[PDB]
Amino acid sequence: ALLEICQRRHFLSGSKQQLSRDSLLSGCHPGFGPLGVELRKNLAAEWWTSVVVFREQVFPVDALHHKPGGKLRENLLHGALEHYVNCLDLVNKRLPYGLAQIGVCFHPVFDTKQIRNGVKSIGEKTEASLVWFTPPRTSNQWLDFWLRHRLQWWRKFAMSPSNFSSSDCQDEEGRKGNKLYYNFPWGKELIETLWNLGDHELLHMYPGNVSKLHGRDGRKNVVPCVLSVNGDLDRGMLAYLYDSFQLTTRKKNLHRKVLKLHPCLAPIKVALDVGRGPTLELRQVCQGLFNELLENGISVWPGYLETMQSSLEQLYSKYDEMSILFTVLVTETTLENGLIHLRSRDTTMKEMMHISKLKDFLIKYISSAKNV
Amino acid sequence: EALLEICQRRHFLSGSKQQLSRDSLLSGCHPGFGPLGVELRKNLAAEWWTSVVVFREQVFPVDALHHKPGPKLRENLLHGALEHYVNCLDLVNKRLPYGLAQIGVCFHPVFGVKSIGEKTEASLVWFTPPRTSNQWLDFWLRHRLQWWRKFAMSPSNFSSSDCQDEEGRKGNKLYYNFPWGKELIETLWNLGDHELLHMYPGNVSKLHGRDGRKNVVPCVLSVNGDLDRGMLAYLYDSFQHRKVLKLHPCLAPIKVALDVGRGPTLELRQVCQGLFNELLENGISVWPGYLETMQSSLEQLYSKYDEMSILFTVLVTETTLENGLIHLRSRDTTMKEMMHISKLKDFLIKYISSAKNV
Amino acid sequence: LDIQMLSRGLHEQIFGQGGEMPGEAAVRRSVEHLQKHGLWGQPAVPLPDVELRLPPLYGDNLDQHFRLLAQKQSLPYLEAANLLLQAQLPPKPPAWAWAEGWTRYGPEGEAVPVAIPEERALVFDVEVCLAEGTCPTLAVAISPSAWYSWCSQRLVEERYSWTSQLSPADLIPLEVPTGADWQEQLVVGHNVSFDRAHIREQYLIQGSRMRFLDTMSMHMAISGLSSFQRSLWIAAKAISSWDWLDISSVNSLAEVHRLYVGGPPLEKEPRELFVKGTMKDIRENFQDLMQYCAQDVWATHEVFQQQLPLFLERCPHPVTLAGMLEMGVSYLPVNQNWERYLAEAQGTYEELQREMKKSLMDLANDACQLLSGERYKEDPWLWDLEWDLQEFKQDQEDLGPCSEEEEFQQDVMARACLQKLKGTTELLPKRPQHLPGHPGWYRKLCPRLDDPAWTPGPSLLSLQMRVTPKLMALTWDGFPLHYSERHGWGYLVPGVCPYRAIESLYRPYNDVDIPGCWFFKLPHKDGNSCNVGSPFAKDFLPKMEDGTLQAGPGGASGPRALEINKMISFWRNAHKRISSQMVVWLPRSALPRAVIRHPDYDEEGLYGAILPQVVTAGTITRRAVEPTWLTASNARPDRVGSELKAMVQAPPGYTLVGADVDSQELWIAAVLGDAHFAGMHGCTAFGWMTLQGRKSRGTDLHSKTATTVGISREHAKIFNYGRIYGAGQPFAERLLMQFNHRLTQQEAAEKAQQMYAATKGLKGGTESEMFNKLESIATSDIPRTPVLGCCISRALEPSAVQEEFMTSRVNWVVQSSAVDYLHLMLVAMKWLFEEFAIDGRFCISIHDEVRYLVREEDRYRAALALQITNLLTRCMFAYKLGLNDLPQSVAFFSAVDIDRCLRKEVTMDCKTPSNPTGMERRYGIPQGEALDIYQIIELTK
DNA sequence: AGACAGTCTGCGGCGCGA
DNA sequence: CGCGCGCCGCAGACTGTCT
Repeated sequence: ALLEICQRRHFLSGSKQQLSRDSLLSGCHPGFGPLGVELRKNLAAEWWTSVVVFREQVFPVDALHHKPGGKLRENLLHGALEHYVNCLDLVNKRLPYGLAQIGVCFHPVFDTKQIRNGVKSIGEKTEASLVWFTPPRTSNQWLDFWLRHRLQWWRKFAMSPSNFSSSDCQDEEGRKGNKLYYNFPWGKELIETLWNLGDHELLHMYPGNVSKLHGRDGRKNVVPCVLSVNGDLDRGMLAYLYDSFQLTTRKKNLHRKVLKLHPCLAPIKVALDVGRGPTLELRQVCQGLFNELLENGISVWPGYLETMQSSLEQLYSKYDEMSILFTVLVTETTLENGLIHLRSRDTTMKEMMHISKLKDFLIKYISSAKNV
Repeated sequence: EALLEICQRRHFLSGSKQQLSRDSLLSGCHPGFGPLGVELRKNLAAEWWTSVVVFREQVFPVDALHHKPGPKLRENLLHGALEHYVNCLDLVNKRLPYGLAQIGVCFHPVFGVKSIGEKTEASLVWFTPPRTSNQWLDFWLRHRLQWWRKFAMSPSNFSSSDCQDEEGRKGNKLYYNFPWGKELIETLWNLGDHELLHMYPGNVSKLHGRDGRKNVVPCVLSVNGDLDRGMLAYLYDSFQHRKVLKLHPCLAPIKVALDVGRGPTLELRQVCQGLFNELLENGISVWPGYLETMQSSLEQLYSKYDEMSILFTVLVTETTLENGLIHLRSRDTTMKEMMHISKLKDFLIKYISSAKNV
Repeated sequence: LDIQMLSRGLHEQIFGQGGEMPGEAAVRRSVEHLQKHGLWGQPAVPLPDVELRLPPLYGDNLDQHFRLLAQKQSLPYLEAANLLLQAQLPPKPPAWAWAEGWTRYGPEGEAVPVAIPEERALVFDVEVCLAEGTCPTLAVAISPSAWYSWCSQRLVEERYSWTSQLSPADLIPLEVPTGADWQEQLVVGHNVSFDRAHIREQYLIQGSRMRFLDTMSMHMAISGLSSFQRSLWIAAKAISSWDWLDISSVNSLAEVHRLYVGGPPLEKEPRELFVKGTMKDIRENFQDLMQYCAQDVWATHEVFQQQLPLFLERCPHPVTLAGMLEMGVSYLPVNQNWERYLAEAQGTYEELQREMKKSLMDLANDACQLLSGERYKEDPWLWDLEWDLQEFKQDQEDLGPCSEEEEFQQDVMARACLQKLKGTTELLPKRPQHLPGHPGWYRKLCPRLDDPAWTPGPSLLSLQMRVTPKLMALTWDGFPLHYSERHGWGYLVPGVCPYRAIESLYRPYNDVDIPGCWFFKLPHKDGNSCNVGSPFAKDFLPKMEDGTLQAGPGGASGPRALEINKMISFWRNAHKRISSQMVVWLPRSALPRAVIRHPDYDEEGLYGAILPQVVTAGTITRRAVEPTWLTASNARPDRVGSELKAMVQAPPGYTLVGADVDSQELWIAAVLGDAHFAGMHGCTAFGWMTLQGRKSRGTDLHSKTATTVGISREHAKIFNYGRIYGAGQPFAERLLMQFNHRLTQQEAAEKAQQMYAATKGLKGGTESEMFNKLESIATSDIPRTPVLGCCISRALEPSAVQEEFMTSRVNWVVQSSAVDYLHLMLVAMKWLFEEFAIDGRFCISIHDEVRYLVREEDRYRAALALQITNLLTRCMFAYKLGLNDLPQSVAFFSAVDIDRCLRKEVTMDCKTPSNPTGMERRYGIPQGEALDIYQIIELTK
């Protein structure tokens, strides 16, 4: 409740008051705010690094939003299946490989009662899908490996990893699979599914010959089983945003009201500012630091264009609710000695630090947050 | 011509050789792009984001749905952008000069008599005071032309022209000179209160922004570039006896290629894995050309890596187990250099930075 | 043919023992001993008759057949040792060769390259560089004829693999070119298992017929130190007895040489380039390091010369020597799944600790507030911390888009002006101050910024620290835990403060209620419960499952912290040793044809062995000591990395056939007391508990006890296991601690009233006291152990200490007897595998357990052999002492485990990661009494 | 030349196993 | 209990600074 009004005050969840649990989960929300877009981009980049970039055999693939007769798409798996034969040549038939993609998928939403949506009210969800072609013999080993890896990735960047959970499941055909959930305050919601299709789709879409679908898992060539790992990121953003917030504890007496997002996926890292002093000769230093940090790759909230200053304490609350790691204040004393202030996310203690080597400090803070 | 065949063979364009054709590529009615094409698209989108969004502090990301919720797939990101103009006004403290950018897929009809073609486009909408609208139009046109010419091997092919449609007062359009002829790759339009207060009818007291007080009415500048046509233009620019395909270092999908020559022991795979991890930890994408069947050929390997537009070819031999020296072959100068292991990552990082700077 | 029971289930038939000495006709004493206090009535359940055709005995009588077997086993090795014992030793060479491979130095220091040292006896040593520690680095050897050195490719600089196949030094020649000893070689060394780990042919699956002797093993058997004896020996560089200092030494080579040889003291390198040095410094100081290693080798040769006759006279029976030779041959095979297991365990450990680390850093960060308003002073938890602070010690309209922005670099160089301020000032503080603004307590928890292994937040914050309990932990009503001298009470074995906060948290002077809120700032706290030794970490987990213990944030946070700590404690302790194990991967050519021809042979897969590096007699009871393999956790689901044993997997076409002695120590004590009392096997009451005892009835050893609380599973068994060994009165009061913790004088009276397994002044034991034989053995000074003879130690012998360290002396008997049992099992197994063609002679070294790597086609046959040994071994325990016969219950192993991996039970999955199907490991289906249908000859069935 | 950072280095405390 | 093998936290004493 309060988390929702915070999200919207600071343009994270989106726009207008129509958003709710059902609309947010179903994908009928009007759209994410700029901070929501940045969070989605960071989460997609983290998923890409953990899945595609760090794995030699996983490759990028593109699936058209619509298929020819067309009624759009409900999953990214079909594109990977169509690209299986083409991408087998790329991997020179090294059978245990994969195709990864991130894209928007469309699902019908049934409001029911009045205003029957039927095919209308299409809900859009950002799906990250990895289709992993594996030998039949080691299909379960790769299933367990991918389940563990995805659970680690979700538990990574998690303020309370215990909320993320996993469960086993069987399909109507008896095929094994796993489902990952996040424990929202109301209850557990599905965020990702691993399914072991077992090469049915390959023979379905390629019924002519099997000789062209043969891939080498060693000395022998077999028909691969398919492992579809499909996670959704919009619910992922919702899970991370809810986890970063506090509950909804005994003798707490603390009401900071801060979104403690992980540094790796935080929308904005450091917010620049100007202290009490003479105008000009400080805007130039802030502009130079801004340019340095953008050339680095760290997203920066300018902050020095606002002139209220909110008594220097309310803007700290604004940045805390905005999930900003550091608050850099450039005061008139910076020209005498090049020392700036750093409030930092959590541990609301002022840090005096030289403006030089802030490049190294921020880069190391961002890089070393991934590991522990 | 040979460009399409080369891009099909090297997995830049996905599909059959006869199915791809040329006209289907300009429109969205093509099967898609290969993994190399997808990575090139990702690099182009990321660099567009860096040059447009982060550098200009006012520009903010926006999220527009692929479909209109009531009365349809979107044909342009401008209309998607304008719904959140009022909300993003509060974020910028109602200061009128500011932008909203997004890269997304847009669908168009193509004359199954009628087909749906999807192309990814990068669109920025810049709300400005009306008096400075033309100056901002010129500024954005110059910056976009500079951005498109930055990576061009022949920047003369990227040109600009004035359209001056009957709806908007002023506008520009950027063209790339393909071998057959010029093709539009980016459009610049200036629009007044038209189709801004229409979406918010009634009093304009809620939609106007402050600029030197007086709460002047906004004027929108729509700049929309086609990234798929951008890759088509860049791939045609790269080509020119050898099938080299010199893509820009910042835009090339694969930077370096790792491979092995003489395979004395299995430790070559170990050192290759270590170098792979070291290169990937720093953000350098490397094609795992090693662990390939029995090293079919070397000169053919260089030709293949050229046709894939790999900046450097790294070959690890037996001598690499005595010193860190490996063979480094340059795509452009086709020169080979003995180079130590520990200097490869920093060398590649500095090469990419130098290419980006100029 | 006949039951042949004599009122107890006795071993059916007598093949080797013969028929004589039928009965001493003193059965009445045992009869009315067992009549007393019940226990005489027994079901006397029979067992199925077993008729087996044992292999022929060369000796023709037990205790001489085994002597002949041990002599035939150790003849060539003893001959080689005797050849090495003679003094024909030239002086050390002036300059070492500095060449690859093996180089020999004869007279005048001339160095000749030789492919292999053609010597039957050697004294060997290897020095290893800690960097890339798997490779052996350098090594030397000495023989009666010449000296030998080996360098391991130090002339050439290259990058080398981590597989370590060809890295170890070669020490065995081809069987076609052997001396006319002949095909038998013996290598002596101090900690010789370490050197064996670096031998090229020691990793082959087939037998190597080379044996090793450990100087530490011989020293420990002859003169070792146990527990305080060792520490006191370090303390002096025991009450009213310190003679043992003059005949005792620590296991280190320097002190051993000082005690035995008594020559000039050995000196170690202050540089320690092998341990704390790089490879280049070893290359530069090659001559000095090789000289030091050769000096150590000479010291070990001298110690071996002084030890061999003393060891032989203190251990006359050849069986002990043969078992010592056989124990230093453990193989412990593994495959590629070992590396995967190591990676998985490390990743799981990182996951679990990272979760707890984040959970603790969150509390630390949230607590880092309360400093602005000085709220920590009024806090009931964090008011003890210092909370120090230290200084740093130093509109305008749109105006158009503008153009010519190329001058932006101006402001860029303006930033460089502030870089200039690094030099023009800042010199007043050049050393980087570490978080001046944060509180000092939070300052301590963060890594230093200059640390290469630096992570954000207070990463140096785990459990069991002095601040973590203050962050959240709370017991009952009383919040504080001062820990200034004593923590917040609890544990097993006993022995300004805002009062407004004490009143608010409520829900000499004395205290009406012992528990509840803490009072006053005086840290004496009335001394309630254990005071100094309270960690507040683990023991309180079952006491925390109620309102007495509560965490701050939630009711499940504290339980989660305790559970995760329990999960990762074992790996935190053991990961350095487990991950550092040396593994040598055999190539395809090294594997036998059976492995490659066998199905399910995972091609493109790594197979190797991990020689345990086990000290044969590291403990004064001659018990094998190895920190990891001998002492490792059995597979458990909660604990991380507990599946270490399960990863010892036989290669394709091979299996592990082993067993476990059923109540080895208890049975040994029972039979010893039984022989001391009378000549029949069921005479002692304790013997009748051990022999033919069932938990269903009262015949069990633990069930018949008083059981004041009334539990047989835990209460009655720990009592029995503690009354044996230490027999401590604090251990008796621990029962009052467990339950009925009231009326302490009544507890003392009850404990005094318990005469069972206890003796009074009227000295020696009376009634059910097995301790009499142990005490008699402990004060003899002749070869002490009853089975085949072995003196305890010159340090712990009588006349060195009058009455001191008695418990160690009495436990040495039953412990040394178990070692003798193990040696007998090894000798019998070796004889059976040699006499009959049973390939797979290799064994795995465990205590109370022996596993053997055998081929599948002899998996059952070998098992039968084991059972035969399990007979012939126990018969030795019968042949010694007055027990001419053996009971049928203990005649055979309960079950012989045939498996593909090493685990306590074959019908058990580790489930540490809850996916036991990741590795291919099916069940074992152990055989018990079903193997007798076959015969030990190959051409059967 | 007179205060405060690093290392060891000695204490107390785990944990774990036949 | 009686031992075997490990680890990790905290108060004191050297240098090793530095201004």
